[PDB]
Amino acid sequence: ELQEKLIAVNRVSKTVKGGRIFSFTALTVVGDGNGRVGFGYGKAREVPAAIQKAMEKARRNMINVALNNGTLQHPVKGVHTGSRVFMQPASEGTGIIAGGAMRAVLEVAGVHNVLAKAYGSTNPINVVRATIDGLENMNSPAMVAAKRGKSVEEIL
RNA sequence: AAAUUGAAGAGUUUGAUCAUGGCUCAGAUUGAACGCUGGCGGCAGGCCUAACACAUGCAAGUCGAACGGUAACAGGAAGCAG
Ligand SMILES: [Mg+2]
Repeated sequence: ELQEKLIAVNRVSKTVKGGRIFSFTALTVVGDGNGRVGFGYGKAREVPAAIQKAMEKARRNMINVALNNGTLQHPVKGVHTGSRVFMQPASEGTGIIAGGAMRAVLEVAGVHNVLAKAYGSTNPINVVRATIDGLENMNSPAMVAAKRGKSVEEIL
């Protein structure tokens, strides 16, 4: 029912004639726990405002994910520029074995049993982007059946 | 019947950013040592260095059913003296 959680809040600076201008960026992630997950990156002069902006962004532009019984559909890799991510379905009771950002994104998405690792850069925004991309691309057996022109029973 | 149920990151370069890239940390372990402290038990372990030098005691004897035998001991026998 739209569970949301803020991964990282980071202070960034701009320089002007006067001096430095600080502002805050908030990376949040929302999801319905049934497949839908979406991340948002808001910027404002103060943290709460930034978070609100991020939340609105995340709530819009969500994406559907094919989940098989609260777990992944197959082992999937994902990249986004520096962040290359691996995530593998695991037996019921394994829990989310996943990094920071990754854990958040998976949890809001609704995966209950995963084995993840973040290779490459572990920059939260890029890592979240990578995970969402991987989750999105991951197809289900009904999808493969549709593509190949067979029944799901012939493929298994 | 069961005996692979298995994979987490963080700090640190920049006014800020992403990347590269090192350093550091979170875990487990030990024939450990040192500091402070210290009640009991169970089960293990205990010269990693000088294969350096070694006082002293012990760590390989046994068989008389292989053999001459009796140093003893322990006993009887024969000779005896009270
Ligand atoms: Mg030695």
